[PDB]
Amino acid sequence: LSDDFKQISDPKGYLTYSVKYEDQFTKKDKLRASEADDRIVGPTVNLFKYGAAVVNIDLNRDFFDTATGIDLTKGIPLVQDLLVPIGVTAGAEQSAEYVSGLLMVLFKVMTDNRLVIVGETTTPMSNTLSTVVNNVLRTTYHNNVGVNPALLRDFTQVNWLNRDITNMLQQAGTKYGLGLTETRLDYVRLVKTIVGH
Amino acid sequence: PALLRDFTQVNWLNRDITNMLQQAGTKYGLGLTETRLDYVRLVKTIVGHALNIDHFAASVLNINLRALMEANVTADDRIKALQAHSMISTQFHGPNQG
Amino acid sequence: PALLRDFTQVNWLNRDITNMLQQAGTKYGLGLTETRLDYVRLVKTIVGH
Amino acid sequence: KIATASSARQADVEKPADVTFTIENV
Amino acid sequence: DDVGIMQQKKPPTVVQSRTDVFNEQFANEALHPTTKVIFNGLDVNTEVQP
Amino acid sequence: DDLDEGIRMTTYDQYLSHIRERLHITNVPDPIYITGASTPDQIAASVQATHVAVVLYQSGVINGPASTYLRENEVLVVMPDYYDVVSRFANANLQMNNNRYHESVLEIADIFDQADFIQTSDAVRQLRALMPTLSTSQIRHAIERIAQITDVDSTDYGKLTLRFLGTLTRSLKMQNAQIRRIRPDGTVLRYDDQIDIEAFRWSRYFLDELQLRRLSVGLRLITNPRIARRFNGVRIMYLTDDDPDPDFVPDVPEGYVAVQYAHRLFSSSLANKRNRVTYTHPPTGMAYPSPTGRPHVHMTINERAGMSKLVADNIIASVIKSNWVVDILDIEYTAEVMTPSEGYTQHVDAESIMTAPKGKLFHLQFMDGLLRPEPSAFDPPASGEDMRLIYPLQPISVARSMRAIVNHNEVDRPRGAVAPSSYEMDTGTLSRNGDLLYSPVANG
Amino acid sequence: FVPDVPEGYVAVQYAHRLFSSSLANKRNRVTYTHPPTGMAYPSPTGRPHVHMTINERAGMSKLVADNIIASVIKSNWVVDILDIEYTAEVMTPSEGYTQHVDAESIMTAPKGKLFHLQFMDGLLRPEPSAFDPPASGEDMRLIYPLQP
Amino acid sequence: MLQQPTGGYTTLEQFAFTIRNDGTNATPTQFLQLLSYEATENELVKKTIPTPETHLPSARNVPGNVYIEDAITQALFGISAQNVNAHGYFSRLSALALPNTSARLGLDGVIYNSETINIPFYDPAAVANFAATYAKLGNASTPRYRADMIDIYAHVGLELAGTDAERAAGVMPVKRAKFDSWEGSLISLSRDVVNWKILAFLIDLCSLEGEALRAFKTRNRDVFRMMLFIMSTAVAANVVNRKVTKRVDRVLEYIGVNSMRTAGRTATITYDLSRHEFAAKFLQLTFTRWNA
Repeated sequence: LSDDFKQISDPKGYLTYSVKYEDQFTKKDKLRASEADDRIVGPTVNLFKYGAAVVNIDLNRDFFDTATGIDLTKGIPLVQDLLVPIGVTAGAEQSAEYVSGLLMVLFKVMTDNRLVIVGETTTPMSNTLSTVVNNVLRTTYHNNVGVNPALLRDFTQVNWLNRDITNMLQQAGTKYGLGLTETRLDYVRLVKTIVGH
Repeated sequence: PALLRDFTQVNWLNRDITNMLQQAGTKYGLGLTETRLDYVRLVKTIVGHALNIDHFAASVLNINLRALMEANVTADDRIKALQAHSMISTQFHGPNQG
Repeated sequence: PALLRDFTQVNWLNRDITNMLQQAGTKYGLGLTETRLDYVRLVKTIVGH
Repeated sequence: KIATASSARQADVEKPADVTFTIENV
Repeated sequence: DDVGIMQQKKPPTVVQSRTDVFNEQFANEALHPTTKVIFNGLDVNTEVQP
Repeated sequence: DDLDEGIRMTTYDQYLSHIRERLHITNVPDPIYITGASTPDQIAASVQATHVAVVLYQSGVINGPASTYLRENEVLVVMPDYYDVVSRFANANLQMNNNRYHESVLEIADIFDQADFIQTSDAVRQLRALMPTLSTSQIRHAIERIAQITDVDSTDYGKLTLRFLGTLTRSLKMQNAQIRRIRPDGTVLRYDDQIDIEAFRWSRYFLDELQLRRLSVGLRLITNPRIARRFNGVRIMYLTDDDPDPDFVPDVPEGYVAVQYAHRLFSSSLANKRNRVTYTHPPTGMAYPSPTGRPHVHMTINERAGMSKLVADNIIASVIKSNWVVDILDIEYTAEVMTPSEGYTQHVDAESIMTAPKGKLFHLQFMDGLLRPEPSAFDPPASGEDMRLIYPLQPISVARSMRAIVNHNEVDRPRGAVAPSSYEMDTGTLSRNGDLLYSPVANG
Repeated sequence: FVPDVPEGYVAVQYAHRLFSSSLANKRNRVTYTHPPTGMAYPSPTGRPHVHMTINERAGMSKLVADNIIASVIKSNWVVDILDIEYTAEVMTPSEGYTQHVDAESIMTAPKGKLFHLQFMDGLLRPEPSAFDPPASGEDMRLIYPLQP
Repeated sequence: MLQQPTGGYTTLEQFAFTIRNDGTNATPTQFLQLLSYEATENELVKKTIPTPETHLPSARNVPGNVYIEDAITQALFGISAQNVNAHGYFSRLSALALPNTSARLGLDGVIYNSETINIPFYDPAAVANFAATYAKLGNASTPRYRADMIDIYAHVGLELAGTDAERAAGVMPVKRAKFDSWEGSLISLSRDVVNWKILAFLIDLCSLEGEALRAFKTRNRDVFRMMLFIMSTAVAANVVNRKVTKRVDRVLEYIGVNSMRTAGRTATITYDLSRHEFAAKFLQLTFTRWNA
């Protein structure tokens, strides 16, 4: 067979949350979720922990690797020796690098032939989960949940945040849900059934 | 004993405790509660916890805290008690008076 | 001297040169200007700097 | 103790798909 | 809202020491926030009150 | 008239480059030229003929029924150039004016009805607008670079390897190229389904269908505001460090006068036995040798390039003493947003900001002071004052999803705290065809 | 030369009560409350033009003396300290200033210290050459006499 | 978009202002009944309020949904509010003051920069009117534009403590407020006032005209008086308890006299100097509007 696709499990996004913490802040009360709710909600909660100065949405440095020539330490993409002067060395920290970065982002995306395969999953029993999590969970879900601020609901000890998130999620127009879902493609076969998470 | 409810394997006890706690006149509750003193500051916010403790001790603790709360000692007080113990025209400086 | 424009610290000179350069009749340039590719190979041959 | 600051970013986990030999359905 | 307890990080504290006469110049002035302060001995609140 | 409303028009070069090949490829008559003698009905016959709503302008003033037909039907006039555009139109109300338009990109999808021949969007043009103009060798260099990153052996590409003439590099640039038959004379022939194969109809920028499907998503990615983290322009203003937010841009005060920086403003002069760097205020004409006492001035510096160190130090001195506000548009920069505990790891003297080479990326740092706990009641008063010079001209925190994840009190939100956007949590459904969607806003 | 107080400055007797520490924007700034309006001015930078007179330095907080000089600089306060006694030396331009009196010592010396200020007579100062480039910098004088 | 009722937004029960009276819900007016005043020797003459500066803060575009209501209410009534003079919120406010802006002020009190249809919001003409004045809260800190922090409180006294004769006179004795009270009565009162949607109040104050506005000032006088009460407790020189016949009576001295107290205390909320500037500016605008 031709290797048209790069089958992989538990996919990495083009974007990821970054987060800076002022460590002197710490809620005195210690929250105790059930082990299941910790298994799902937890990676989110450790990231958006109390005393986090700011959450950012940077491009995934892990995905746009140094293999693509891209640097991402400064918030922008950068690529050296792409758009350069001829007959002289390009100056260091040149602004043109940013534009180069964008091409190599776009290129690296135009050539992104990853094909998702279901990774390890869990099927928590409803009773193990606090109701707010069970309302979001849809039977099965990947063991490597990513983070999502919607998972902070009724877990963040930051009251105002929980209030705002609960509001946005009690709006008709927005519904967080995670895990397996009923796609139009359900039961379609291609050696194995397609499913959607 | 209110915590024995639906845990003590002594049936009659659980029955009696469940009765007393299903009465209007008695309501066990434990943990953080909304006191009239909520959000009041004294370097740190005051808060109230319903606690498993005898009502006398709780009364004395409330009395002490409320005593501290009402004292309104400020830096001006100490500055004044300093001036009283200092050469007649010493000037004092530093902290906000309040 | 046309390169002195907006680089020399001498004000009158920069003014004067700016005026001469802003005339219709005079325009400084630092070519390349005229490329001329071959009709067959299609690569540049004589160029006007 | 001095006040301090730290950073975090979500970890990558994107493995190549496992080759299982088991099958779930008849 | 709470009063800090751990030692907080602070802006660098340049001490201008203005005299009778001086030639003020502003080349290489810092752009970051900075504490101008005119006197040297400003640790003046010594006498602790237990 | 809204900026959207009015008569659309474009340059001929754009039409050749992007529109006309598609007309040729769709077997429709070439759209009519419009002269002075042009009834709207002819324009309608033309627009319905080409299925495109475009008319090349030929010559002469255009009569008003035709103009109003072009305005009401959003026909795109194509014109040789932009000189004296108004003279090309009759002005019954004289509302039209050469300076009164609104330039904007207009996607080909909005003109053509056939989706099969439309691979991209506005976003590519916007990206090209980000690029420096490239000499052909720079284009070849870029292509060889990308190839090297993708581990391709692009040696001898775009070259003749003649035995006697040596290697000869040809230009690689070929934007909007098509595969087309040529007459033996060497002149290009219009594409014909009768002889040329269907694959040659439209090159599709020479990319696979899958690469196009991903290219689209990528263009939506590159032109996201949140990725747009390279910033331009810095306001310099001597001011106390007050606002916690990184994104603060101090407003210019009521009394200031805007003044473009120019080398002509600054000069040597006598003043009390010293050759001081006098600045002459363009309105009053008055000369002020001293940085002290100058009129309040919102000076804009479009380019620092030739500026002398004397003048730069003097402008900074005016920022400090006369309280000038000096915006500097030349600067491009990145902005790490520090949190108070991590301090200011890097530093930038005013000298370096005035003398750094153009095209270098400055890396400024801006504290978010929002997570700074209140001072102890018994900490000694500050006799002095923390100050600040560098400010952004534009919002910086574009990448920021959330802020101050702590409680003011135990229940209040801190001022300036940022909740996550609702769309971060929407996970709606797949569209009927496959594409991602947000949930419906209302039931309907 | 004794510089004149510009029109619109407000005469303001110094007294210890005009200054106090006070909370403002998460810092305990040494605020000054202006006896006309009554308004407090937490920072030296925004303060009203003030011709403050200090009949006697004694008992003044050092932080307050520092804050006043800072107001002298950032709000252009004109502060006349009547307590000081000093001798003067008139330097010729050729000899330049051989001594300097820090404002710190002027605001913090015990009364009865005798200062020695020096002043340039600039009359015989050389004129700059006509074509010589301007130098960066500005000479400044913080302390002035009240008398010839 | 919620169309404004002819009597103003405050006629809607959605915006009812209420405070707990030792924990039971009550109209502000029935709390103000509890107050009683021991006059002292000093007088409060009300000076004319200087007309507010015409200059709005620049309508600079800013990231995020600014929460203007919580910002104002915290800066006026919250326990140790912070960064009350940060410019960004009022930059967005003045953005709301523009004739054809895309920004909306939701009933949530948040300023969304989208035309977000899902969240109901006040009529844009009304909030244009409201921001047209209240954006000036943005120059509470700038030296040029600072409001008097002392004499303005005289007005506060009159609108709170002042008898109708004293109010028409424009002069009243400095007064000592007092009431039967519970623990944390002043703090909890502020906590109740802070949850008030005062945007409905200010928007009605800026958008209503003629008979509607007059009816508004009459219907809402007690509300305004409660906010004024919370400020006066934030600035009262001293606040104490007087036991009397097994009933504590809270006493605040003095109404109408800003002590410029900045250091925090148990009895009441406290204004740091930035909060002082903010509240003073607030009163400048609000009283300028109230007396028209």
